[PDB]
Amino acid sequence: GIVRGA
Amino acid sequence: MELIRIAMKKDLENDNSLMNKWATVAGLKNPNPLYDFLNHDGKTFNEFSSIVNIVKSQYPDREYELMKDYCLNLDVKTKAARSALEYADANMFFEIEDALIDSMISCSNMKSKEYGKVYKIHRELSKGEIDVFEASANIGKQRIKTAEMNIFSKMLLMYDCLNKGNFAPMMLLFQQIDLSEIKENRYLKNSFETRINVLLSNIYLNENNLELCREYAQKAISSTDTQRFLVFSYLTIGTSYIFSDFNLSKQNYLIGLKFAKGNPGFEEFFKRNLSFLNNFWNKENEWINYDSDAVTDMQEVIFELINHKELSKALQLLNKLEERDQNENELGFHYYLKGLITNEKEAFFKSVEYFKASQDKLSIKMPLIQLEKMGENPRLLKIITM
Repeated sequence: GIVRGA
Repeated sequence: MELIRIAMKKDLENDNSLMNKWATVAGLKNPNPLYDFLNHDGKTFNEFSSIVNIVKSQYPDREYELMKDYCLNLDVKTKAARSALEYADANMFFEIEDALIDSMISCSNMKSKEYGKVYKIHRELSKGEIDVFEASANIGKQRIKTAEMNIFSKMLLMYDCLNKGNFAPMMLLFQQIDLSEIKENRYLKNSFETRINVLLSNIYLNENNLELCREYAQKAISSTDTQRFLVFSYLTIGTSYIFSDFNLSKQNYLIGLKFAKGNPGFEEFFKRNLSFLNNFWNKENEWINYDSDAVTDMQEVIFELINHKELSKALQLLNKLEERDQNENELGFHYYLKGLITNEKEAFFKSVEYFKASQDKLSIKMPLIQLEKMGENPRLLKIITM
């Protein structure tokens, strides 16, 4: 998977 | 008596020119509130950016120790403490944040009680101590009165959407936020403006609006010097290039990685996406975490095995993962990999359904390309991405 974060 | 006061008193007797230098760095009109801050305990600047900008430029390497000491000594009933809570949350300084929350929940100022309660909800949500449904319930139970906490309650849920791979609610939540409604606290408005920007950047990244995505990430990078915002900004820019341009993608991930030095949590995000990038482009991969039990990490080991044409070893490792709880977005990749291994159209359709469910307009390209290779209508596949 791709990981994301803000 | 607070470490920073002692540090500044010490540096001031050695160098008289520091008053004017600190006055301009703190955005002050004249050196007076500085004198007050150094002498009368309890004095706090009108704007919290005053203390952060002094700390950042004068004691670059002692920020955490100095800031932790400042914050634990603050009167919880004041605008300063409310700003410190935002500062601590924005940087992910969880020890500072949890102790401010504890003392803000108990106190007798209504505004500080509200900030305490909402940030606790955000913290309990990031830690899995509650889920979205209790979060929403608790937010309403609070009957929020400030514009800020109203806004922060929207962002709170957006962060959860983001790590649960459920991207549909987020543009909807974004649209409910209006920053010009926050009036008293200038610092909090700035911090939020920056939080929104990376949030917005993610929203566009998932909507496959790649130019706007980089616009907002860069906007954040330009105006901040807080490590957390740098990290996620670069993370995002790099993901925006994962499918278009290998070198641009690698370079942003490496820039971000340098900004993450000595914070293992932030480093992990980059290692993961560098893993994916190199697997996807079929380059040699120094980034794979071979002994993590995390679903995203096992997926990388499988994707590598697929590139080394070890289809039998890959299939066994993939069956082991069907056992495990995954979100909709993770199932997206799962079924994509099942497809590359098995060459079944079925696996790819599932992959498209999951990326649709989670509304990841970015990753959907992969199984779509694969379906086009196996003879499915190309016009119809174009309409699916519209």
